[PDB]
Amino acid sequence: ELQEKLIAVNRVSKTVKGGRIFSFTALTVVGDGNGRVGFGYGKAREVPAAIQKAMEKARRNMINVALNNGTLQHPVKGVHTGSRVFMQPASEGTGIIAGGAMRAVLEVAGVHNVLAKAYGSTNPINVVRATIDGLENMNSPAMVAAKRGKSVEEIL
RNA sequence: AAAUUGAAGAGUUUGAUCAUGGCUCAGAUUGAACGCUGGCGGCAGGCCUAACACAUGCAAGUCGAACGGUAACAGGAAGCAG
Ligand SMILES: [Mg+2]
Repeated sequence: ELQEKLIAVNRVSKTVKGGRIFSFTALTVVGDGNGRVGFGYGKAREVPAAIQKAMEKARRNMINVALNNGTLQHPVKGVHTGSRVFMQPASEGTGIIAGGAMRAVLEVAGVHNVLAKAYGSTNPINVVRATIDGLENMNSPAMVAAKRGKSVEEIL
């Protein structure tokens, strides 16, 4: 029912004639726990405002994910520029074995049993982007059946 | 019947950013040592260095059913003296 959680809040600076201008960026992630997950990156002069902006962004532009019984559909890799991510379905009771950002994104998405690792850069925004991309691309057996022109029973 | 149920990151370069890239940390372990402290038990372990030098005691004897035998001991026998 739209569970949301803020991964990282980071202070960034701009320089002007006067001096430095600080502002805050908030990376949040929302999801319905049934497949839908979406991340948002808001910027404002103060943290709460930034978070609100991020939340609105995340709530819009969500994406559907094919989940098989609260777990992944197959082992999937994902990249986004520096962040290359691996995530593998695991037996019921394994829990989310996943990094920071990754854990958040998976949890809001609704995966209950995963084995993840973040290779490459572990920059939260890029890592979240990578995970969402991987989750999105991951197809289900009904999808493969549709593509190949067979029944799901012939493929298994 | 069961005996692979298995994979987490963080700090640190920049006014800020992403990347590269090192350093550091979170875990487990030990024939450990040192500091402070210290009640009991169970089960293990205990010269990693000088294969350096070694006082002293012990760590390989046994068989008389292989053999001459009796140093003893322990006993009887024969000779005896009270
Ligand atoms: Mg030695």
